[PDB]
Amino acid sequence: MQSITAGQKVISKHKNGAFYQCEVVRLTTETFYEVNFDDGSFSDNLYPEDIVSQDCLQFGPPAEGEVVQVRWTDGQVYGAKFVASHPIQMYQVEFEDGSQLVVKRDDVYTLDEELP
Repeated sequence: MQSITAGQKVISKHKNGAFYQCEVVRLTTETFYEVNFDDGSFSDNLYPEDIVSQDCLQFGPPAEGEVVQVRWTDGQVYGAKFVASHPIQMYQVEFEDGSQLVVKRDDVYTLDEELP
């Protein structure tokens, strides 16, 4: 719904798992890449740096369908095919203790709204 802007106090979950008031420090776009691995499983939220067959931070995404190699969550490298680049607007928030998270719009609540 309603837009959240930088400098707004909002309520979001801290890394400890509870909601606290925090402040939006900045709005950022995070670019996620989506790939089909060679076993046919699909990932929708690789980061550009996880493509280890090409330097996508420098040269941008692979071509759609291009064969790539990916460094995965288990630290190993696997073969894949590039599907798409998916930029998402996100919100960098900071809590009173100084910790920060980058979170999605649905994870941020305004002061007036009920929390689950």
